[PDB]
Amino acid sequence: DMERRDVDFELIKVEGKVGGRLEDTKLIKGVIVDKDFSHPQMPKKVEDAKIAILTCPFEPPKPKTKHKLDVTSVEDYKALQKYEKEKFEEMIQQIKETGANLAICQWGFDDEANHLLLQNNLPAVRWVGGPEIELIAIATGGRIVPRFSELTAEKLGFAGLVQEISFGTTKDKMLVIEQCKNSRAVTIFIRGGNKMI
Amino acid sequence: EQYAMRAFADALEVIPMALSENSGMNPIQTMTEVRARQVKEMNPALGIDCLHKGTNDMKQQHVIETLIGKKQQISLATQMVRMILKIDDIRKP
Amino acid sequence: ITETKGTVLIKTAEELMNFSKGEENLMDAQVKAIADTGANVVVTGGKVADMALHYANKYNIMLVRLNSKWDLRRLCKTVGATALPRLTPPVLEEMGHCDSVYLSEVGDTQVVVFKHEKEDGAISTIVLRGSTDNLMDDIERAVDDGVNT
Amino acid sequence: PLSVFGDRSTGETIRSQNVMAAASIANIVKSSLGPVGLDKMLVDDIGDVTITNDGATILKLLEVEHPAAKVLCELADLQDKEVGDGTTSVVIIAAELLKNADELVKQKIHPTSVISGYRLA
Amino acid sequence: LAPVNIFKAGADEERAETARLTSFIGAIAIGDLVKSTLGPKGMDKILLSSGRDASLMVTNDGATILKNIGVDNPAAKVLVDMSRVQDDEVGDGTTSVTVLAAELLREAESLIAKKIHPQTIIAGWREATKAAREALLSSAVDHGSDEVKFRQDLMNIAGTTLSSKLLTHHKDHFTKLAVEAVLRLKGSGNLEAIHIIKKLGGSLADSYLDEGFLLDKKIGVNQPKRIENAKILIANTGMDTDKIKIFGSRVRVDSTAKVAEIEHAEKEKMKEKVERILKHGINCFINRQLIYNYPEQLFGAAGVMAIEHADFAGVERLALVTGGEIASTFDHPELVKLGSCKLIEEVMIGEDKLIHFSGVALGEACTIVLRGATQQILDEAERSLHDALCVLAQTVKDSRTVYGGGCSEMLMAHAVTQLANRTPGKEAVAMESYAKALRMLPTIIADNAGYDSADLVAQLRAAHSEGNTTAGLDMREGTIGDMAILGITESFQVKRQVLLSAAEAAEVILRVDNIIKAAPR
Amino acid sequence: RKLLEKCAMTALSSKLISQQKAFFAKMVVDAVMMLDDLLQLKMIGIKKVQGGALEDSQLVAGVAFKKTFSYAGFEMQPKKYHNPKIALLNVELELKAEKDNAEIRVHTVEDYQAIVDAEWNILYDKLEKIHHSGAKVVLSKLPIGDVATQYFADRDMFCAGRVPEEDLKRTMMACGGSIQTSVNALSADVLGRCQVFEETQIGGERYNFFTGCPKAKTCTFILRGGAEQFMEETERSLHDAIMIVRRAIKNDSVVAGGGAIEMELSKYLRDYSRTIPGKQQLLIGAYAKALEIIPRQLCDNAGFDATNILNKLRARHAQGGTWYGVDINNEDIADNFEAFVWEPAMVRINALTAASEAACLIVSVDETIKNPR
Amino acid sequence: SLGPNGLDKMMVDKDGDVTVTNDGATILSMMDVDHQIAKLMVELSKSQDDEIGDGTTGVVVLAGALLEEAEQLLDRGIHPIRIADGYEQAARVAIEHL
Amino acid sequence: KGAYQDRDKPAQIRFSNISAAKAVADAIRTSLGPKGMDKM
Ligand SMILES: Nc1ncnc2c1ncn2[C@@H]1O[C@H](COP(=O)(O)OP(=O)(O)O)[C@@H](O)[C@H]1O
Ligand SMILES: Nc1ncnc2c1ncn2[C@@H]1O[C@H](COP(=O)(O)OP(=O)(O)O)[C@@H](O)[C@H]1O
Ligand SMILES: Nc1ncnc2c1ncn2[C@@H]1O[C@H](COP(=O)(O)OP(=O)(O)O)[C@@H](O)[C@H]1O
Ligand SMILES: [Mg+2]
Ligand SMILES: [Mg+2]
Ligand SMILES: [Mg+2]
Repeated sequence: DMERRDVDFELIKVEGKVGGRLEDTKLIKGVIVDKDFSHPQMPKKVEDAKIAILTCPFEPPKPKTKHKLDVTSVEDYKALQKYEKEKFEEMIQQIKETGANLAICQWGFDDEANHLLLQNNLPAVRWVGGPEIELIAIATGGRIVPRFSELTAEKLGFAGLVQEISFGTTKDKMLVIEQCKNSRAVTIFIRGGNKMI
Repeated sequence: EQYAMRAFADALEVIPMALSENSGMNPIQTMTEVRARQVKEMNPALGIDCLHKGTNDMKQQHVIETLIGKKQQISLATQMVRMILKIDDIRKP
Repeated sequence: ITETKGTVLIKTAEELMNFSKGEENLMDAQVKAIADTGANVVVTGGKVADMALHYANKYNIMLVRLNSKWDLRRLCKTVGATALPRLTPPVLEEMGHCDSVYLSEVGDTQVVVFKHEKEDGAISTIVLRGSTDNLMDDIERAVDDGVNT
Repeated sequence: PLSVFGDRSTGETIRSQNVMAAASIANIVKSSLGPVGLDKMLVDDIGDVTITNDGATILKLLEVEHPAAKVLCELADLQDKEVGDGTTSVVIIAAELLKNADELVKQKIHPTSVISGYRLA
Repeated sequence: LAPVNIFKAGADEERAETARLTSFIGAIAIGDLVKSTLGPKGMDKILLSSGRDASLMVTNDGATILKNIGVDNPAAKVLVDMSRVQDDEVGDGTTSVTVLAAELLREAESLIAKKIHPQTIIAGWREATKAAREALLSSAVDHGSDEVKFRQDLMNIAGTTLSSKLLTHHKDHFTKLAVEAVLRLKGSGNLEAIHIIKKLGGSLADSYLDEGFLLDKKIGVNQPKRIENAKILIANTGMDTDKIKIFGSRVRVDSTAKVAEIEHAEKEKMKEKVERILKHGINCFINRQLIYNYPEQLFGAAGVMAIEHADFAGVERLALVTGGEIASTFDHPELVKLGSCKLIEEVMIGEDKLIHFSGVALGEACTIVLRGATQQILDEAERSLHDALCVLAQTVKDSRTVYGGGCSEMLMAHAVTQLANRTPGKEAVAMESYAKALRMLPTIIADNAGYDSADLVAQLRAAHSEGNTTAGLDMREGTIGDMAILGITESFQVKRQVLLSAAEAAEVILRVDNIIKAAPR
Repeated sequence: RKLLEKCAMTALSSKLISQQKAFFAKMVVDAVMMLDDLLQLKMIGIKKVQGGALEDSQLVAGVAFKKTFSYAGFEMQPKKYHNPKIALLNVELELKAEKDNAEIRVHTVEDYQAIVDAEWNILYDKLEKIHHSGAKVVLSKLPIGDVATQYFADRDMFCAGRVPEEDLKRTMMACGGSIQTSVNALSADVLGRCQVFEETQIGGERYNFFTGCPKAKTCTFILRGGAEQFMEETERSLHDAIMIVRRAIKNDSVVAGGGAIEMELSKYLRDYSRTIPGKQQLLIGAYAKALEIIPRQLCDNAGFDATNILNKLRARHAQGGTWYGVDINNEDIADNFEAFVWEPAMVRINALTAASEAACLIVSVDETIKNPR
Repeated sequence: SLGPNGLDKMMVDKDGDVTVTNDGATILSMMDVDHQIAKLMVELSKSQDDEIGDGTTGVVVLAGALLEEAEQLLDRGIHPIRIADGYEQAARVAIEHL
Repeated sequence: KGAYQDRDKPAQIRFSNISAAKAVADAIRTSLGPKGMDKM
């Protein structure tokens, strides 16, 4: 940032993990996270995908006010049961119609939504409510939408290589994104054999 | 006021002495040699050879530091010394 | 509001969209009707609101808040006005005519002085100046003894 | 630093303490000096009334743990043994002289000059 | 010490002599506590406790003992953390690296006692480690194309790994079992697919490896037991009270007939969902949640096996064994797919009944049934099997083996000695100390075995200096033999990581001064 | 201005910032001169940022406050504007319910979805009404949600919530706006205006600047130096200098500092004591002799001969030679009126009256009665 | 802990954590002192690390050396105000010359 | 290139002795000279 003669330490993510060697420290021009995929059968590595940053969860809409739904007949219950799956299919098609290949939410998912995402071939990352969303939006350059109806083709981030990495015999998996454009945030991966190192 | 300036000049040379002590050589002898070499020639880039490389010139040894950092350090040390020299009372339980 | 515990019931979106609009419109209308009588300063005796304060500052209306259950009655007896338990515009016979209402400070203490240019009036206030609380208390006791005498 | 195993003062605190002790000793027997003064009373633990006002006996039967008080008591005892009259006036004069010299000491004046002036006077 | 108090009450600080002395004493104690279990003929220890639930475990691994002891020395804590990191990395060499670190620290103690600057020792140790890591890469055997030799190398590595624990009596079968279980992963590094089921009954001779899959769950009531040529379909839905709607739906009626109609509609919806589940043409339903009474009888009335209580691990294992996917919704039967199984029955192992799954198609996952007489023996066998599987996966992913037994340490010591014999200065003492610490490991091994250690070490060093750069130490008799004839083979990445961790720990502990301890809470 | 600077340098002579008394004088002069007419001491903001020396302290001509808690859409908006428009609001910009005492009794899913869409419609209408005012900087006391932060970042606009009341009042007094509660009346006369707005890193903390306001009546001080005690002493010295300048402006009457006024008063009281006989002469003489404790204590703090200096001052006052005080650097006596040493005359009168009242109250005490507990 | 030949330090937390570093400010922040002057030095080192970041113990070493040098002048018979003024003048001269 | 020291207790002992001697000399410095006072 030469036009203002200042930097920002919040953009540089400094993360470390035990195991490995000290000479394995390298620079990554992307955003790394400590989460995995929502489904184990989802494809791990991808070559051409688009980032779809989302904030609303994969649940039906619910207002924060005090609302009461009254069902006094079988017709109302049947209409509600039909509208549930109707809205589910509508939002699933809206996620696919935007052209993106990898959506990013914030909160948890469900069962039917995860099954539909696996059937439609679209990986996703869960639990990223921290600065990871901001880092991805800054690096990839994609915009953030609050709902699903505003997910357009212009508000998508370009991804180069999104593939998780495996360590030793532990059950810890970390997803790292690389091959991005002119990003303004990099990550520093520190590896060692001791905790104080 | 010449006694305070001499004390400040004598206390400012505590870094080369500490470096020579941590290295493993004579502190006062190396400091006097560096001072003589600096007052005899015209190059303010003669430090203490801590890595034992031979030449004492810091221009070719790739020893680069900071200027604003050293200035702020000196100013903060002087301010703290002035503040400590002003306090002369204590009332602790 | 109502004394009995009661909530609002809304169903359609028109009510949810127009409730706050109608509330703000009624508040603005009440503020305009209160200031239409010619009042320059409103002295309340309870909790104030943000929208009411903003509407009063928009029409240049001074707001004075105080709670003591005695100072309000003293000010009403001094300025010759009556208290209203509702937010209704007062009548000409229920107005408090003063002389100069400003906000100054003496001895690093903000105080509101209600000085009147009339020689008579109702009650007065003696201001004491000193450097010790005991001396001020003694002066107050001497003033009380003189008043009793 | 300086392990003395005890208590110590500074410079002016000891002088102020000595001045206060001398003033208290003087005020103890300051109501039986002139001919219009009354007598005192000294009672012990077993109950023995001692009505006297000579000054020397009161100072001897006082038991004070102060150095200046003991010095004044022994001076009054020496005065009573050598003469017998004027045992309290000398102590009062000494206390007044100490109080007057304390003000000069507090005014950044060396005690040697004050002592020389007192001796000359 | 200065007479003016600076620190708070209850805080000690060691300078240079006392701090280094305490650190060296703690390091020597840590190295000597585990030194008894290093050689192949080592014994076991007892790790009893009193604050928990009277847990009693008997193991031979050093990292487990160091983690269960709970030390308090700062250097001992760093050593325990390093051992834990090494165990989480590859999990094969913790006692060796901690003994090497203890020997290096003991040598550094005598070096400092000889008036030597720590910087020179650090530089010499770094140069020795660099020379060792440079000479170790040149002595590596590459394999991958020849599967016949690769299988023999894997078998030898598994045998050498299993002969260092309690499985020396049944190494002739456990090695083959681990080899057969490793090849079933098809190169996948997922170690969670191998399920270990320990039972109390038979001995180690009754242990085997199932070619299919086993499950310790129960089936529903009024359901067929054995089903031939079935189709397993893994699902993920909530049959127990299907109320996934997060809406505020509440029944606000005014008659019991409306409530009865709502209940009948809910029952009809549940029946329709059950029928849509069976619309795929399956006969073996598997869910991840609980099954009530209505879906149980609905599945039993049609002759469909229902399995309850299945977590994520079991679902993943079943999907890897069969081939089906975790389906839901149930709307498109074409994009769901099924599994393949032609033999399903229930077996009785000891006193419990388990479901047996045979006739699989793929078979990416497998289960191993372990039998033992004592819980400690079963835990030791499970730990040894896990370590063997981990080292086998590591040596498979590495695709290169290195002759073990002590040849690599001797080669590294010879390289360090040759490097030190060419440079002067005070750096020759650090390299000599490193070579002595490296050569002390075969000495400790021979001392724990029960033979002459000094003579064997001298003979091995003379052979390595004269040309025999491939010999080792015979443990069956106590002589000198070639490592390529017997069948002792270790790894390369494991030894490299061990050496790097030892060097890092030595360099970190070497520059330690002023141990400032705060006030304990 | 010269008299104000001299008074500030005299008041800041026996303080901790005595080495930099000529630098803070102009600062406090410019701060008091731009304090409207009623002299509002609460309008001057005193900020303390860790780091920097005494020479790094600057005085801005606007307002400045610490960066509040941000969200996820804070690094996506530009932090520099040329001529923006500040809009001080006071409503919450987040997704929440309307009223706490409300209840929605929906029937079917149609009205449910209608209300769900109408909530976001109202939110977007409010966000557009705030954006339609032509503003660029949004400041409000209530915390701002993430939805409004993400909406404002897409249009290259700056926003900041959780603004304190004092900071908002200072910003309003500096710019010239007003506190707007509702967003249904956002005109052009209720919006702020500045010349520059940046956000740099000073001492590892993010701070905002709003300098460039010709109609401003307040300022903000950035005090640097030590950590806690040094900053507190600097703030106390700044407050004392501000009070001294305010008194010099309100009274415009200062006299010569030092021990000249006390010596003149003692001489006058000693000369007046030679007229009234009786026991009144001794009391006036003691009162005059007690007034000479200021020069003695002033000369005894540096280890000087106080007796000779007091005698010389008494001789100079009796032989005349009116504003002759003491000297520390010259180790003698000089004219304090020509040495630029001026002090407010009302301070001495107030101190004398307070001392007289305290002495009278202490003498009036006869019997002291104490009660347990 | 000054220079390339200096060693590292080891600190013990309140619970039982082990921390080994040589930054200087972190060592002083977890020292747990109770002599005010030590807390002042710790705060000064923390402020220096927050401002610049490099050289956290050099400033306190220079301050200690200056105080040790001024102790001799104070024991000789010089007023502390004159010593502080001379030190400030020398610091200003050094800053202007650097 | 050598002369390494691994002992610190004698240095601290000498420093403490020097400090104690300096404190004693400063305490006895009052009773010195013709213009000195007496102690109790
Ligand atoms: N059958 C064997 N023949 C020769 N050497 C062996 C044999 N088994 C183990 N060793 C040696 O014992 C050492 C320790 O092996 P092991 O116990 O598996 O590791 P750790 O001691 O870290 O638990 C190894 O370095 C290896 O060289
Ligand atoms: N530069 C100066 N020249 C002469 N006298 C001074 C100077 N600075 C301070 N003084 C004197 O020192 C006295 C103490 O002033 P100050 O420390 O500012 O407040 P306070 O009176 O509360 O201690 C004042 O009465 C003033 O006359
Ligand atoms: N290679 C070098 N050559 C010359 N001087 C050095 C070198 N490395 C460090 N120093 C000196 O050692 C001092 C201490 O530096 P260091 O220990 O790295 O950080 P800190 O200043 O925080 O202690 C510095 O003031 C620097 O001048
Ligand atoms: Mg007589
Ligand atoms: Mg092993
Ligand atoms: Mg540094």
